Parts: sequence; C-alpha cells; structure tokens
Amino acid sequence: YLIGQSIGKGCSAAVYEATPLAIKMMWNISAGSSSEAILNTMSQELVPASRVALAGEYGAVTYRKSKRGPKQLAPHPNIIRVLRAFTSSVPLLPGALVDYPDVLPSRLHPEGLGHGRTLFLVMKNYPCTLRQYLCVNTPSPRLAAMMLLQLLEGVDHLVQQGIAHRDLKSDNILVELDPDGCPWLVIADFGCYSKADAWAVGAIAYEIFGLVNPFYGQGKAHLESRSYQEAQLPALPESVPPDVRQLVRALLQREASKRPSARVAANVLHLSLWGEHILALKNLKLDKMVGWLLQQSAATLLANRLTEKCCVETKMKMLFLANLECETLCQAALLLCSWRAAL
Amino acid sequence: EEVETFAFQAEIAQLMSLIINTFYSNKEIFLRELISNSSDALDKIRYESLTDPSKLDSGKELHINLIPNKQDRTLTIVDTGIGMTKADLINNLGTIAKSGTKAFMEALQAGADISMIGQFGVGFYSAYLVAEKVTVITKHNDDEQYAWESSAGGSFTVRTDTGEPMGRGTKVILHLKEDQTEYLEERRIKEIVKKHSQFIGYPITLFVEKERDKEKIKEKYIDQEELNKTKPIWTRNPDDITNEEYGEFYKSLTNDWEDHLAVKHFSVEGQLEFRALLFVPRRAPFDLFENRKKKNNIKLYVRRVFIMDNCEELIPEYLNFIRGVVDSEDLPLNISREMLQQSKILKVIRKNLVKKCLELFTELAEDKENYKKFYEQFSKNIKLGIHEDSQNRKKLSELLRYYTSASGDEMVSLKDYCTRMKENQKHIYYITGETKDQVANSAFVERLRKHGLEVIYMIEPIDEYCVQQLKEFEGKTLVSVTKEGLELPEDEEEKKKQEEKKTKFENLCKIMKDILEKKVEKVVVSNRLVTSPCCIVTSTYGWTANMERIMKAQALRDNSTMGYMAAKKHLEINPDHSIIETLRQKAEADKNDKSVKDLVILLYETALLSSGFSLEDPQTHANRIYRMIKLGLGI
Amino acid sequence: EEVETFAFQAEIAQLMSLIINTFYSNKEIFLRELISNSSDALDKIRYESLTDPSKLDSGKELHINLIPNKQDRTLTIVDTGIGMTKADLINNLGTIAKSGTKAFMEALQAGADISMIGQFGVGFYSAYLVAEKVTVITKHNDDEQYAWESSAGGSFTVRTDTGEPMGRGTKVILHLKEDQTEYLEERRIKEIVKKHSQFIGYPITLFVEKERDKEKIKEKYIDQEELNKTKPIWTRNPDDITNEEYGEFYKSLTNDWEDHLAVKHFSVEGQLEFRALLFVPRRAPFDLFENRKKKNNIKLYVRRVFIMDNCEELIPEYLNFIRGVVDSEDLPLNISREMLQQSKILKVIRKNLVKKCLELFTELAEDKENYKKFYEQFSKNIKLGIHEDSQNRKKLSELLRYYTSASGDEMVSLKDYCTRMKENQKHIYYITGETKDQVANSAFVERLRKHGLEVIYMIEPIDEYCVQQLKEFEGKTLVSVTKEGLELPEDEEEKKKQEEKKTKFENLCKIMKDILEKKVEKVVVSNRLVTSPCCIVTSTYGWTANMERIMKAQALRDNSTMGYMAAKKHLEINPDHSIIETLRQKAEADKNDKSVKDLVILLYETALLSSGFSLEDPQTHANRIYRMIKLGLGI
Ligand SMILES: Nc1ncnc2c1ncn2[C@@H]1O[C@H](COP(=O)(O)OP(=O)(O)O)[C@@H](O)[C@H]1O
Ligand SMILES: Nc1ncnc2c1ncn2[C@@H]1O[C@H](COP(=O)(O)OP(=O)(O)O)[C@@H](O)[C@H]1O
Repeated sequence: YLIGQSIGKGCSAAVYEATPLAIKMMWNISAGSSSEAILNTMSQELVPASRVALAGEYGAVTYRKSKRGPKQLAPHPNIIRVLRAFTSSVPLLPGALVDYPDVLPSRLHPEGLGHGRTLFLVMKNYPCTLRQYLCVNTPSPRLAAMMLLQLLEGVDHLVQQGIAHRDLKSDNILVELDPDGCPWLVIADFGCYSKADAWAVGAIAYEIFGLVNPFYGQGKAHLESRSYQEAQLPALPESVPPDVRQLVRALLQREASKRPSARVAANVLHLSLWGEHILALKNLKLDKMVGWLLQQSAATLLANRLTEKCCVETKMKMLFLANLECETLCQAALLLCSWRAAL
Repeated sequence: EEVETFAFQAEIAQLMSLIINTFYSNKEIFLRELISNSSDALDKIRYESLTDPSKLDSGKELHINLIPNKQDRTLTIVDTGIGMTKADLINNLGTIAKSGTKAFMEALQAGADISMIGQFGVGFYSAYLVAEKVTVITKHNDDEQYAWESSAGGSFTVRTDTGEPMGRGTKVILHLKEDQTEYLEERRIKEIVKKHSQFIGYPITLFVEKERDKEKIKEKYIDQEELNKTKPIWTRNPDDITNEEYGEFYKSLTNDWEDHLAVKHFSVEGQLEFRALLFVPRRAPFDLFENRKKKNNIKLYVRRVFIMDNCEELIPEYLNFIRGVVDSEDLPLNISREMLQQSKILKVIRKNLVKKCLELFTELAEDKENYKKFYEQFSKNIKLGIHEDSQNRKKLSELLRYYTSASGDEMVSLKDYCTRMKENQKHIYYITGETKDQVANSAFVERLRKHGLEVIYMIEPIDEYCVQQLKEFEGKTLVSVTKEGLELPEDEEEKKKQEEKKTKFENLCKIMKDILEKKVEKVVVSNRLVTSPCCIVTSTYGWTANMERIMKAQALRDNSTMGYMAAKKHLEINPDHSIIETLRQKAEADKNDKSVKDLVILLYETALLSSGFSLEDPQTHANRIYRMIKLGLGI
Repeated sequence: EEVETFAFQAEIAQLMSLIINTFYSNKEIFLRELISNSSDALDKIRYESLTDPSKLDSGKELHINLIPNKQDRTLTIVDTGIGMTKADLINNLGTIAKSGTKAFMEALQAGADISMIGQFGVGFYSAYLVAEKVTVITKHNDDEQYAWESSAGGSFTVRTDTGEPMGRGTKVILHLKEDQTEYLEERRIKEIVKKHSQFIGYPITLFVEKERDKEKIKEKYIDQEELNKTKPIWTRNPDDITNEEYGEFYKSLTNDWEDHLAVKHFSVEGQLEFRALLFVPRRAPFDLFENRKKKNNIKLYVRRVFIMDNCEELIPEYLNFIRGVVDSEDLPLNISREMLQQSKILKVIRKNLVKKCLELFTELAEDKENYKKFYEQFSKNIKLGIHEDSQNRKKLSELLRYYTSASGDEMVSLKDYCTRMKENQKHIYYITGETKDQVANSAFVERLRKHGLEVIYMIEPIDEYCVQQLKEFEGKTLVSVTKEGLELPEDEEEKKKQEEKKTKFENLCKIMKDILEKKVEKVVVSNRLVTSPCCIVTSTYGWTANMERIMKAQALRDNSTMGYMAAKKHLEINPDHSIIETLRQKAEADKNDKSVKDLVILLYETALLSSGFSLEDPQTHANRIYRMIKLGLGI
C-alpha cells in the first residue's frame, strides 16, 4: 500500500497520505515508561475499527495486546485523526518486548474518569442600600449596635489611610443583606477632616435605630462645620442601652477636642457588646494591661453563647477582636464609666 | 611546568555593596538580625556565668531594650550581653564573613547546651539597609568602653568612648534615612518583633516616650512594655505541660476567645531533628476553604526564629485548618534565612506531620462528643483528603460518620454498619441525594427497608467526590441503590415470581419503549420497587442522577464534558401496582390508545421528577397538569 | 580622641563556602551562569570587531559548544569568545566579587549597544555546586594559551598550557562528582538549556557521541544539533514582524498544532523599561480552571534569560489563559537571580499588562467572527474578571454577549439592547435559568414578550456571580424578571383593572394564605402572568431561585449560610385564568371545601416546580399525581 510524504506531528505518530486517505501511522517503542501512554494511544485510536478487521497473525502479533483493541464504543474527544485497523510486529518481536502484563483485559477505562474539584468561589449578595433596608425593617438594638461598630471600624480603617470620606450618609452605604443571615454592612460611595466622618456616622447611627436624624432632616448633613442651631441633642428612645446613647451623645458633640476618635469608640463598643457586664468595666476599675486585654477576649465568647445565630457577630469577632490596642482600650474603659458614674 | 600558586582575595567595595543590596528581600529583616545577634551575646554571657558568677557582677538582669528617638532619627538597640573587646571588635565587625559566635561555640566543649542563632558572619552589615551611619558602643569586661562607627564606606573608626558607663553590655545606634524613617514609630516595630523574633528567651522592652504633658493629668511619662510575653512551650518536655498552658499558648499564638480542641506534641530525633506542636481549632474558620492565599497556617521555626509561612508543601491542602508550629534545631538555610536549600526535607516533614495528625484524629475518635463536634465542623476536610490522597485513604475512611436507616438521629461509622450487616449480605448499600428526609422516603429504598437491610444516607455535594473513589471498605464493596444492576439475596420462588412477571409484562415494556422514544434507553420490570408505580435508574457505568446534577450546577465547568458525561436512564416498573396492571389491560386491549400514550408520558415525567432528575422543560409538564385539572373541574 | 581607622577585609574560606552552598536553590543553575558568561564574552569580542575586523581573524564564527564526556565525567563548555589574558585571568577569576564585564561596560562609551548579562562578580564560582576540580583553558589575543585549575581550596594554579591551539576562545572543563553525574547525559542538558538560556543570541550545539557501531549500518557518528533554534522576536521592532512569524514563535514557545488567535506586542519606555509579547490561544486549555499549580503562563525574562514563572502577582488570576513573555532590560534582582527585590514593581507591570490586554480584547471585538470564537471559548474568564476586579468592570462589561428574546440564534452585546430599548423603557430585564429553551417558555416572560420588550437569557451558573455585582450598565439598571417588585410602563386603565382585580380577589388570596401556611410568605394578584394560572416569585432582597439552587449544589459550601441565606417565596396568581375564576367561585361559595384545599396545594406544587425551585419531598407530589390518575381511571 502506497503512502505519501513524511512529517512529524504530536511526537506520538507519523503522518503519510495513502492512495486519497491519510495513514496516521503509529510508532510504539516499548523500551520506555512512556510506551504505556503510547499503548493507551493504541487503544484510544481506531475507535470505529471493526472487531474482526485485524490483519496481523498471532504468531507475529500478540493476541493479548490486540484482543481488546477493537473498541465497542469510546468518545475519544482529544485526538481527531485515525488509522485503519491493523498492526505489524516482527515474528521474533522487537527488542525490549512488551512485558505482556495481562492487566485488566475485560476492564474499560471509563471515558471521563478524570474529573476535578474546580476552584471554589464566594458570593456576596448586595441587594439594597442601608436606607431601604432600614425602611423595610428595623432590627433590635443588639445587631444595630453591631452594625454601628462595623461602620466605626470601617471609617477608622479609611481615614487611617490618609483620605477623608467626608460625604457619608444613608445612601452611600451598601448592605450585603443575606436573606435570613444577618445583614453584613459595607462602606462605599456609589452615590457621589478628622472626626467629621465620625459625626456623620453618629447621625447615621441615630438613624439606624428607627428615628429620623434631625441633622439629616432640616439640614447640615454635609458637615458639622455649619453648626446646627439646636445646640442640644435629640432624644433617642429609652429602649436603647444608655451606653450607646452616651456614645452617640459624645460623638456628634459640638466640641471638636472632646469628640472621641473612631478607634476609641470602636473598642468601647467592643467592651460593651462582647466583654460581659462586669464591675471591672465600670468605675474604671480594670487596670489596663495586655493581660487584661486577653482576659477581656476570654470574656468575648460569652457574647457567642447567647448571640450565635448572628453570623455577623462571629465574623466581627474573628475580624476585629485581634485588632485592638492597649492605649485606646484604656481610654475606652475609662470614658465608658467616667460618664456612666457622673461623679 | 612552572606552577605559580596563589590564594583568593576579594574586592571589598563591591562585596559590601552586594551584601547590603542583593541579599535580603524586604528591608525589615535588619531588626531580626540585630535582635538575634544580641540574644546570641546574651546566652554567651549566660553560659559563662555558670562556672563563675562573679563575671555577672557587672549587670544582673539580661534584657533587650529598643529606644527609638524621633528627634534624631536614631533607633537604639541596647542590651546587657557579653560585649566585645577592641581586638574582638575589629576582628568581628571588620572582617566580613567571620562570626565570633561560631568560633566561641566550636571552641566550647562537645556536650554543651547553647543554641546560638547565626554562624555565617554577614548578618550585622544588613543594618545598613536602613541606615547611613552605624555607631556601636560596647563595654565588656577586661576592656573599656569603645566606640565603633562606620558609614559602609570601606572604613571604620574605633575610638575609646568617654560617655556614661554602660557596664557589661552593648548598644547599637542607627542613623536612619528619611526614606526609612517609618520604622521610628511603635506600630511597625511591634508588628515586626511579633512576626519575627517573637520567641526569644529574653525580655524585649520598647521605650516609647509618649508623655502627654497636658497638665497630674499627664500620662505615660515613659513606657516600658514587654513584647515577647509568651514563652515557647514546645521546647519544654511533654508530660509536664498540663492541658491548660496549651490553652494560653493557643490564645496568644492566634487571637481567639475560646480554647483549642485537641493538641498533639511530638518530636523526631533522627538525623533530621525537629519538634512540633499541632492544634486543632474548636471553631472552623468561616473563610477557610475560601482561598485566602493562606494555604497552611503551620509556621516553620529554626532555633526559635521565624523562617517561612504558607509554603504549601509543608502540609497537604485539606489539612489547612490545623494551626501550629514546627521548630528544627538545624537545617540547610538560604543566605537570606527565608527558605531552605533542598526542598526534599519538606517532604519528610510532611509525611511525619500527616501520620502524626492522623494518629491524633484516631485518638480523638475515642471520645464521642468531642468527636462529634470535630466531625460536624471539619467533616468536609476529611472527605477532601479521601478524594485527594491515595495512601492514607484506608486510614481516612474509618473516621467518616454517616446517617443510616437504622441509625435513628445520630451519625454512625462504617464499622458499625459492618458489624450490623447480615450473614448473607455482602455489600454496603448507600444512597446519595440532597436532603435526609427526601432520601429516607425515596422509592429505591422501599424493598431494602422492607427486607430489613441497612442503607447509608449521603446528603452533601462533597460526598460524590469521596464515594466515587472510595469503592471498597474492609472486604465489603459499596453499591449505590440507584444503579441499574441491583441485586439482593432472595429465595428461588422469588426468582420464579420475577421470571413469570417478566413473561407477563414483556410486551408492555416494549409498548412503553416505542413511546417515550429516545427519552429512555430501556424499560424493564423492577425488583426494588414496592408501593410505587415506576422509578427511573441510571446505567451501571456513568454518572448517577445526583452526580450529574451536582456537576451541571458546578461553576467553572467545562461544557464539552457535561455533554460528554451524560447519564443513560433506564425505566423500571412495579408489576404489583394496580396502575401498572390496569395499564397492561388497556395496552393488551388496544395496541395504540391515545389515553395510554399520554398516561405513560405523564407517568415517566413524575418518575423522572421523583428519581432526583431535573425535568428538561417543566412548562410542558405544568401544562399537562393544568389540562388534567381543567378536565377534573369541568372546564 | 585617638581614632584608629581601618578598612574591611574578608575571611576567604567561609566566604567561598557561603557562595558555593548558601546562594542558589537548585544546583542546575550553574549551567545558566557559565552560558551567560560565555555569551557575555561572545558579545564582548563581537563589539570590538566593528572597529577593526582583523581582531576576528583568529576565529570567524561565534558559537557555544557543550561536550559532555561520560568516560571522564567531564562536561566541557567551549566557545570562541574574547578570552582572557594571564593578568585578566588572575584578577577576574581570583578576586571574588569582581566582574570584568562590568568594568569593560562602564569603560565603554555612553551610547553603546551592548547588553551584557551579569555584573555582580560571583556567578562563576557557582560551578562548584557540581564539581570538585575546575579547569579553565583559554587563549586570547595578545597572550598565549593559559590554564587555570582550582579545587575551591583557597588556591588556584595558573600554568602556560602546551595543548592544542584553540585560537581566540575559552573552554571550561568541569570534573563532576558521582552524586551529580546525572548531568552528563543529554536529556537533562536539553531540558535545562531550554528552560533557562533558551533565548541566547548565539548557537548552542550539543556534542553527544551516540555512535552505534553495529556494522555502513552505523548511525550518529557524531551529533551536532542546535538548541537555541528560535530567535527572540520581541526584541525586534513591530510593524515589521508579519502576522506569520508570530505563528512559528507561538508553536515553538508552546508546543501546539495550531496558530494563535491574536497578538499584542507593545513596550514601555518610562523609568521602568520593558517590552512585552502577549498571545491569546485559539483553543481553551481543558485543565485551565483546574488548579494545575500553574497560575500564570506569563514568563519573566531579564536581558533574555529566564527569571521566574507562576508568580501570581504578575497577572490577575482570571487572565491565566494569556500566554506570553515579558522582558525587562534592568531590574532589582536577588543575588540568586531568581526573584526581585521589591515586589512593588510587579504591581506596575500588572496594571500595564491588564490595560494592554483589555485594549487587545476591545480591538478583537471589532471582528465579529473572530470574537465569536474567542468569546465562546473564554467567556467564563470575562465573567470571572467582572466578578473579581472592580476597576475594569466598566470596561469589561462591553465585552459580554448574550442571548435575547429578539436576538434569534446569535449572541448580542448590551449596547445593542440599549439601542433597541423603547423610549419609556428604563431598565434591562434579564432572566437567569439553566437552559435557553426552558427560560424562553417560562411563565415570567409572557407579559413582557407580549408587550414587545426584550429580555436577556443567562443560562450558565457562572452568570449569577457576575450579574449580582453588575448592577448597572450605562445609566440603565438591571432588573430580574423573577423578583417580587416588578413593574412595567402601562396606562391608567391598566391600573384601574388591576385595582378592581385586587378588590375582587382580595379574599381569595387570604383564603389561599391560611392554607399553605408557612410554605409561602405572601400571595397577591400578579401583573406579569398571561396564559398561566399561578407562578411563585422570590422577595426583592435575598437569593433568587436559580441562585439558591446553584449555591446549594455548590460543593465545599458552608451549611450555616445555606440555612441563613434562604429565599422568601411569594405566590402570584393570574386573575384572568379560568382556573382562578372557578376556584374563586368555589371558595366564595364554601369557605372551607377540601376540594379547594387539595386543589390549591397541588397548584402551588406545580407552580413551585415550574418556577425553577426544587421540590422538598417529591414523593408526596408523585403520590398526589398517582391518586389523581387512579381516580381518573376508575380504580
Ligand atoms: N550585641 C552584640 N554583643 C556582642 N557581640 C556581638 C553583638 N552583635 C554582634 N556581635 C558579634 O558580631 C559578629 C558578627 O555578627 P554577624 O556575623 O553579622 O551575626 P551572626 O554572628 O549572628 O551571623 C558576631 O560574631 C557576634 O559575635
Ligand atoms: N568564557 C569566558 N570568556 C571570557 N571571560 C569570562 C568567561 N567566563 C567568565 N569570564 C570572566 O570572569 C569574570 C567573573 O565571572 P562572574 O562574575 O562569575 O560572571 P558575571 O561576570 O556574569 O557576573 C567575568 O568578569 C568575565 O569577564
């Protein structure tokens, strides 16, 4: 049988052109450990080969290698080319004869056996902004103070980078509202100065508890440099714990020197929510030490024991309980009850 | 013929330039080098105090103080180590690649207890990375207070200092550059000395000067605070550390509000020597399988200094929840002291770690409640391992727990199944679905549950990956109840009833086969269906229903394979149901009756729905149901 | 007062030990160093031949030959470079950290064209990693043939060689150790010289001696074969390389049977200088998103030598299919020449690469046919990018194509939708499902398709991730048709009909609400349903049906969140369907008739099925259907 010209392709077969049909010759060298892959190619080619189409005598071709050669069915997606159904081997077989491992004659390699655990991805549902989520429902003060602590951590992490997010309102903020999972809050500015953003987040905190913020209603919502003419503070409902009332009272205060920065407010919220109600927290009785910081962390889990349904609470505990300093914590545990005592 | 021998010498300028610029990746390393050298001097003077304590009369305490001064851009590192003499100063700090520590150690006796950090001889000159001029003032016994000063210009000046008496100690004074003045504040200093050199056997005390002076109201006149608070307990011998100290070590090492769950503390004493400490957390990290670029939380230490983290070949991927440290006393170390020379060593460490933590899991399984907590929180990792590695799979299998038909409400291991297996039973029947309740009432398990056999409920997507490679357990083979060729140990009159039902319904299956054409590849009389008209089942080879659904819904999937690996359905009918008998009457009466055609189409649709498959176009089924409703109501 | 200045000197022995052992990770590096130094000598002698060609009369050709000899364990690297004199030999190979190449380059004029590899001064001594004794024989003009021998013992010998005349050249003779005799054969040599130093401007010729001598039948008496076959075309200027040469370069760089798809060849000339070449393959790799530990196929070259691969910060993850090289003329390089000093540089490279390849994609989108192939094969990567990065999302959006109701059979971009949007239409209605056919006939799109509006078919799981962050496109907002609060631009009599239908069916919805209790949170009259009795819809905030199904079927999922993020259903009825009217008659007639209870239960089941939700326990629905069938047949 005549054939065409010699070219190399794929490094696993020859390519001629017979008399026109293409004889994709197959050259197997059974002296190397890759010949097992090459016998796999011997099997995976000739998918439509007839069962009785072999033309190699048994005295020259080993029946054990060619008995399951003829394929009943096989997808064979990778390689497209094909050869006719025959094989040639020297009567006294070539050097480094096939070992005849007699391995798994009746077995079929299940095509598509190779599967893979693909890369895992995360989903963050951002359905609404803060204003809509608080106009449809208003949660209880626990996770409300939790969301305020999230906002305070965010606004601290922002300005500590140098830039001043002066414009911060109910609409700029986005809420990753999990359907029944507690809503995680994120800061953004899709809608286009120190402690001013803290004033804004204090007004928004007054808003979150379901009460209209008078600094948003009548005006002066841009920044407090335009000093409001009330010169008082609006009365949040008494249902809120007086701790966060004192917090939002001091944060949006007139004086710019007394306003506690975002870090002291964040970790005083850490103390109030997570660190249980202890006389050490009050009357500034805790002597601040890193040991007492780890003791407070040891007091932090008792906020999971009763509040564990909130995935947000465990998330924040994993995220922010590590990042808190001794100095700001001392200032927080000082202020929290140098107000509350009012001595 | 004529042979002129010589001896290598070096060009000093370019050598110093190379040492400064081309060795270390990040400039923050310099702190680790100075701290380690100071600790080396500290243990040096400690060792000699054993023989004679009078040499300690200069200074009792052994500590390291850092005094950053922002006014002059000077970061001072002062200690009370052994110090240097003049000639020692010249020979050590002048001669590049010479380390007095190595000389002192080799000159020491054979059986000694010191473990000094460095021996290379170039670590000090790294200080230049962030300084223009370096000044070393040191006073050591047998010599007076001398002053070193160099600008890395190839020259250094040694002058007898006339400052204040320092006693036996050594202080290094750096003059930082404006580009690197960031290291002056305390935040980066804390972060560095906690990342590297946290486990140093001597107290490190920062000396910030944050005095407010706001007028009695002044606070923090001078702040002395320790940083290396927690001692390295893994150095201590086990059987003495109670289960408590591990708790504080866990809380300090990783910020956490709760104790650990279990601890494994072991050590290897071969030619490759290292000790290890392994913690299994009580809470699974929320972002664990979320790829945080943090592959392994295992930290690698060499002589109590940090080396490398998140080098995945340390521990296999599925064991990433494990948190702990591994410390070796000596290893081949790249010059920058940030990676090993031959990574082959990491493989042995990996094997030892995996076998030890598997033993740990095995011992943990001895308790029920603790294990339940562990499994419930980390079961996915075990199945991942079963899917990935192929040499501990045999030992990984026992760990698995499962819901069974006879289990009740609590999970149970495969060994319990094997013990409760009947004498003639020779397989382990498992059924994979999407929820326990739906699986428990499925159509496939009816005959089994009636016969008394037990079945396994696999109700999470991660299952299929595990079971498809876990094809056998302790001589008994796993068989899925939703496979075509399902057989159960029955009697012979059962076979006679089956063959007579075949010879009775052999025409009806052909009749239903010409209808439903190319929707199902075969329709035969069932042997596993009781109190259900008909159920569909996939072929023996290929994807099952739930597997195909899972990897069709899997993101980042390859479309060609999804078309390639599609299941071949096979419908099965219950010859005992009244519906089937009446349908056979109607079929044998009228070969083709439209009523039969639509009825069997609807039956196949409902069977496909219940079998776990997802219907192709549910609108047609909904329209058929709506037509049935309108017919029933008279519209 | 008295100041004794000095000057650093070095301890040679430990310095050499450090250079040998502690610098390079894998011993195979040594070949790259010798080859680069030989190429440096080659371009050295090339430069000087420009002024006078007589200095080239010694040897015309410029090549590098490797002659491994297994009989004597000698790997010889012989070239025809410039060579050295005796004094040059001593000063360069004897003095550590001195590099004659840097001296020659700086001594050269300012505007010259040479780009030599190394300037540090220690690369040569790396040969010791795999040799006990090194012998360098070199003959250079103005001097005779000299020989250098060293065993890294702190001594070197220089003797006038009396061997064969080599002409102007230099040959290095290594004596390997038995542990490293593997490098003698040709396979590892080929693999190394192709991995590193493949793009060297001079021919490298292996000299294996595989003569069979099997007796005329002898073959391969002596084998001279080149290895650096393909020239680096990126060095050449664009607008001269035709679209062909890129093909051969692609085939050679990466073994492939087919040409590339598109090529981007650009260059940056700022203070950070580098050229780049980017190929987009014609076939998507099958194992692409399969994590092969190969994150980026982009190779980083410095002066035409390999540096690093698979360092993910080079290119973002979703652009991993891009294959190509990036070559810089100068960069801060770690001493081992395997990583950069400050990784900040990689960020700028990443930004430039991403903006350039996005411009490439934009230009590719100009040709519809080509784009169609490219988008069909790599669409998943674009959506991944849209999901991950948040600064090119605006520019990545245009690239997306989609099936629409009015599209027909071919995909279409969002700009086409925006152009075909009506005047009063103010949103972009999209519907996500699992297959085009089922979505096209769904119940939600009926009223829309009737009104004439267009809708978008998203039929792959990767969609949801993209759309949930792609909340807006060019002033127009994306709205899902399977959300609760869906509104369409209608007239006022439409509103009157709607409110009168509400005032007619306001009791029936309560009646159906007390039934189906805690299965659906609300039941109201619909405004989007025509020719369908009832459909269910999820709340405005929370997962939609397909999203919940997808991330329920997603492996490695966190169970707590799956319980947390569950959709809140809302049933909607069509007040025009005859079934609804008759049901209202029956309800207003008998407050509580069971016929009505079971009927509405079944209706809700079918609606839940068609709406895309997966039924909880399909066995109950199947039993209801079987009861209906048995009733219809008279059983
Ligand atoms: N604080 C110190 N007190 C006494 N000697 C020191 C001090 N710091 C460095 N040295 C000496 O300087 C020599 C050179 O330091 P170097 O070789 O860079 O560090 P190492 O010895 O850890 O490799 C060391 O042999 C050490 O003895
Ligand atoms: N084949 C060669 N022909 C001529 N000179 C060489 C050859 N190989 C090395 N050299 C010289 O040896 C000196 C030291 O080499 P080394 O510094 O290790 O490499 P590099 O100069 O690339 O850093 C170089 O300055 C170079 O001039």
